[PDB]
Amino acid sequence: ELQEKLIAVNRVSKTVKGGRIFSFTALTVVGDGNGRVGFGYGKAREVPAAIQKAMEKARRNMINVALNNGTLQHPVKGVHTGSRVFMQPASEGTGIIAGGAMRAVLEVAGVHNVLAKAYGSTNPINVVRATIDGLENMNSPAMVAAKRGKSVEEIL
RNA sequence: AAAUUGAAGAGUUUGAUCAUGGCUCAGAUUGAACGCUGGCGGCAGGCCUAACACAUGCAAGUCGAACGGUAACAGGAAGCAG
Ligand SMILES: [Mg+2]
Repeated sequence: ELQEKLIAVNRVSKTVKGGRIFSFTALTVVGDGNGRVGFGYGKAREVPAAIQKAMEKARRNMINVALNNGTLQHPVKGVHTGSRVFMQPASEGTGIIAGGAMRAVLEVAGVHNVLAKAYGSTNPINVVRATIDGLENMNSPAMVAAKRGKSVEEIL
């Protein structure tokens, strides 16, 4: 029912004639726990405002994910520029074995049993982007059946 | 019947950013040592260095059913003296 959680809040600076201008960026992630997950990156002069902006962004532009019984559909890799991510379905009771950002994104998405690792850069925004991309691309057996022109029973 | 149920990151370069890239940390372990402290038990372990030098005691004897035998001991026998 739209569970949301803020991964990282980071202070960034701009320089002007006067001096430095600080502002805050908030990376949040929302999801319905049934497949839908979406991340948002808001910027404002103060943290709460930034978070609100991020939340609105995340709530819009969500994406559907094919989940098989609260777990992944197959082992999937994902990249986004520096962040290359691996995530593998695991037996019921394994829990989310996943990094920071990754854990958040998976949890809001609704995966209950995963084995993840973040290779490459572990920059939260890029890592979240990578995970969402991987989750999105991951197809289900009904999808493969549709593509190949067979029944799901012939493929298994 | 069961005996692979298995994979987490963080700090640190920049006014800020992403990347590269090192350093550091979170875990487990030990024939450990040192500091402070210290009640009991169970089960293990205990010269990693000088294969350096070694006082002293012990760590390989046994068989008389292989053999001459009796140093003893322990006993009887024969000779005896009270
Ligand atoms: Mg030695």
